Amino acid sequence: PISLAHGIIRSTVLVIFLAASFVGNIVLALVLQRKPQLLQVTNRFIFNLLVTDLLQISLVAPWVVATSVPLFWPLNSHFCTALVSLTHLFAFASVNTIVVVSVDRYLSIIHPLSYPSKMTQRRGYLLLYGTWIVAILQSTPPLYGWGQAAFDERNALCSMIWGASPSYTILSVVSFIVIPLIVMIACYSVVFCAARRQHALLYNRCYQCKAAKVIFIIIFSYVLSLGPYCFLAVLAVWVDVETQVPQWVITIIIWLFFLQCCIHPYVYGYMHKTIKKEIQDMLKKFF
Amino acid sequence: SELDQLRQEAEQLKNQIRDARKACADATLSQITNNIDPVGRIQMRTRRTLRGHLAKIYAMHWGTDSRLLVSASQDGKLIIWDSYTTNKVHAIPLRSSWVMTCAYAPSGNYVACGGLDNICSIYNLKTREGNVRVSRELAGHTGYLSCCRFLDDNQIVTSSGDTTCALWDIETGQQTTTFTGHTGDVMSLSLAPDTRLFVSGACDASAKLWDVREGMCRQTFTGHESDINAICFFPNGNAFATGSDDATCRLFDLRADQELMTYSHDNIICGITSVSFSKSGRLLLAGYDDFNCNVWDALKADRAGVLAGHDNRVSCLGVTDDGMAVATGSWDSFLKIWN
Amino acid sequence: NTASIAQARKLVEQLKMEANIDRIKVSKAAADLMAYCEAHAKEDPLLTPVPASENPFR
Amino acid sequence: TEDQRNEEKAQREANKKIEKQLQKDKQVYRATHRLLLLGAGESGKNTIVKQFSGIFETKFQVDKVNFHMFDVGAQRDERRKWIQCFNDVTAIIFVVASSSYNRLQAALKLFDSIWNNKWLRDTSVILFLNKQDLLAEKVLAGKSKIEDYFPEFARYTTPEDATPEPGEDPRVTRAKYFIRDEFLRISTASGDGRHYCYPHFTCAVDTENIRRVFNDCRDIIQRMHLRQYELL
Amino acid sequence: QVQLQESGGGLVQPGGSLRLSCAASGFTFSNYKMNWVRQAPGKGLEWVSDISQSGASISYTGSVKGRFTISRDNAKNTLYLQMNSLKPEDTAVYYCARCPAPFTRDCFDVTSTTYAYRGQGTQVTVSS
Repeated sequence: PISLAHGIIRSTVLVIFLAASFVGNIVLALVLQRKPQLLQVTNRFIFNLLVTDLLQISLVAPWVVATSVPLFWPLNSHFCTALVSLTHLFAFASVNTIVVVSVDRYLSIIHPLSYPSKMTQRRGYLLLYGTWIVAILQSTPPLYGWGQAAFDERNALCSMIWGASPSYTILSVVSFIVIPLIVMIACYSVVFCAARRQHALLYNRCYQCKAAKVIFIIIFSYVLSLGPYCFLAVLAVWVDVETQVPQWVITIIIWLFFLQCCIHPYVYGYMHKTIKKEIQDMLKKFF
Repeated sequence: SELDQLRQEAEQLKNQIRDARKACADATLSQITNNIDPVGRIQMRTRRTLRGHLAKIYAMHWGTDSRLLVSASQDGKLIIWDSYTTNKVHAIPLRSSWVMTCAYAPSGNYVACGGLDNICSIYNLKTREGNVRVSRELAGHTGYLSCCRFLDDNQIVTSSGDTTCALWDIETGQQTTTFTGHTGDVMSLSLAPDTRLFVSGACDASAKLWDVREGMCRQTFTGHESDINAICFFPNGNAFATGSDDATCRLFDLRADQELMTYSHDNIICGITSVSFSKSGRLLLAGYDDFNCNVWDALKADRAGVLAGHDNRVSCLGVTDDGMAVATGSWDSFLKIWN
Repeated sequence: NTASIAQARKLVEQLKMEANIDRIKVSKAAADLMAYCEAHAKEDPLLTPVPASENPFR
Repeated sequence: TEDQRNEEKAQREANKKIEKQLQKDKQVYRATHRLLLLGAGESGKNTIVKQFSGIFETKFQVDKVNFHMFDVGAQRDERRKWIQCFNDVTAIIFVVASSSYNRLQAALKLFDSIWNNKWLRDTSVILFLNKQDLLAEKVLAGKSKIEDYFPEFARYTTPEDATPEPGEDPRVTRAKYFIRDEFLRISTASGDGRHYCYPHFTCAVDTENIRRVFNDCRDIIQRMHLRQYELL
Repeated sequence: QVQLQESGGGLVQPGGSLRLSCAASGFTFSNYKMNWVRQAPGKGLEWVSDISQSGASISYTGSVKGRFTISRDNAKNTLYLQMNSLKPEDTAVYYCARCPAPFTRDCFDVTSTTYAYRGQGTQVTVSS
């Protein structure tokens, strides 16, 4: 089993980096709530992503550190299943919000004149509801028995048994990586082509590295957040989780998975020029 | 040679007026007000934020009941707000979206707006059916309407970009009196507490005092260095304040025919868009291009207070009749009430 | 320059009319303004703070 | 009292109705693109108006996107006050007669004033150089000399990047691109990516003007969106 | 009161040196960009030259480029225009026109027919 120290360090690092995520999401939420029309429809998408990350850190994380804490070692299956369902619901909500945000950015950049006609406030609210209902539908299978999650003493966390149901495992892996990565790759590749064309027109490559770096940051942050979890799921289906994979690797995957609540604010609000300006202005005002 | 000698005649008259003013002035208001205690630092907090405008708020006017206010924005909407409950009483679509002025009749039955269409439109808020419609449309100006003020329900006075101020009769729709004498176009006008005479500021850096009844310029005030954007009448009615593009506020006196004070600071270098007085006239409220509204006591040149919270430039500023609060409109499409 | 001479004559007439006005002392006018400001000081809600009970916006 | 509550409920209902109408108006407003048409009376602005009293509003729909172009007719020559209204505009279409060269100096000074205005610092300008045929025939005849008007034109050499029209001789192309480069020098002297100029060579018979305006509007909004995401 | 007085205009032979002085009072001379404008007989006003507030940035129209020089004395609140040689084309009245606003890069409406901040002007005539 996991030693007391390993759990203590995991708990401390998780709680400190998730508190940083909490304060970042709080200031971002203040900025987004400050002006309703700052970002037009996109404001609701960014607020949904922020709210999903906030719900994740506020709900799932305390139970995760409690599982890591030796206070309750032999946790029952029902509690672990409920915790895993909540975690997967929040993760799927984040993934769907990110997909919608990417498809929104592509529409705004590639079709700039027809974007307001294509994307409306009603359609934005409908996409909000669609993302949340899709996340609910994706996290219901473990609740109604399709997926099985149980506590493991050595890793000390409520983790899915991916080998129990390969169908739900491949469904979750697809919804986590395959469709999102394909969508973001296509949208950001055509956006990169548009940015290259604009740079070529402007200069009348060396400085295309700016757009390349931004797109790489977005895609690599998403991959570093979600890919380790799906790789662990695939390995769990193919071979045993316990013998093949050590404990520190499991902890690495766990808090890399939880790092999305830290990277989503920086990636989506901070890299936006207007939102960055407003957060800087309110930070100078506060100080 | 007649033109040259008549220009010399005009030069001599201007020199005579300057000498008469010089002899009139022996003690400035700063010396007299030095002995008086300064006002303490004044802090105003935003009480209401009015949202619903899609473009920059070019102008706003309070109602005489001090509860309602009308605001005009470039999106083509004329919105009447309830300041107490932050509720929209009316939202009037405009034929021309480019409007730069709006006026609220003291009776409250009418609301006027005008802009680049060169037309001043009168809207009836007391229609039998209950829907606001165009009652009368005043088409006599050859420049963009820049300011309009209701003397009463029957007649309105409008300044325009054709360097002309006009006195209109709403019922017949024709201008009874035309005020001329401004070389530059007129940006603002302020009615006195009595509807006898009014003042106007133009782009020639001169403010003119007009008598409504007999329709001529009684006197001219020349202290500013650039276009005068905002002119406000002192509560008493014997003085007025002007805001200019030279980043200063000048207080002019009707009876002394001079400029008493200059409200300026080295830090501020932007133009003054709107200016207004408090109920007692002790405080001078001025909007700025630097997104802030400074507060100046009218007796001393020192600044006491600042109104910050607008992202863009403060286009319009207004103080209620009872002096309860201050409304500031800006180019960020938000109106803020300060008490 | 037919319009120029007419405009200049109008300017001369306006200057003549503006010259023949009665101007009171600047000290008296400043005292008048100070007296009005100090007489209506209490009526000003911005100058003198007002309790939030009868403040409609508070 | 109950009457006060009734009064409050009625005004809340009125506010809700007004807010619904405002939502519809917001959807209508943000979809359409506003354009300011600035030019002289003898520059050929009316020709641009043809293909599509204080201010005139012409509505033309290209590719199912609504464009509202406003041309100021009754305003005075003094324009430092009412030009501030058009600072949230999508683009300013500046029409200049490339044939009349001193009208071009006045046009250059006006373009410089528009470009360096602090309220107009985020507004892009679409530059139309009209009367290309008149300039071409004037240069071919050689009656008036551009060098007399501008000293730099004498030593000016046609850019290799510039694409010349096969029909016209090199000298007319050189004059056209000299005027374009004067305007581009003004445009690029200031402005750190906030706004850009989109010069175009146009004639009275050209029917492509509307497609050109469509394309530069697409370029302006796309560039602004790319800058928003730090991709440009 | 904003007033601008031009001096130094007179009849000169072609190719002769002529200097124009503009005395400005009523405003802070250092805060504003100054211009020179002229109106040929039977023609509208046209821009000639301007100088920035500090004097570092100087521009001329193409006709007089390399032939006219413009200088300002911020201490003396005066604007100078020196005309080394002049063709008989530029026989017009020369006005010193101040830009409408201080601390501003743009100079709007300086050549407008009814510009308020333009001076009275001096007539310069070139004849043989």
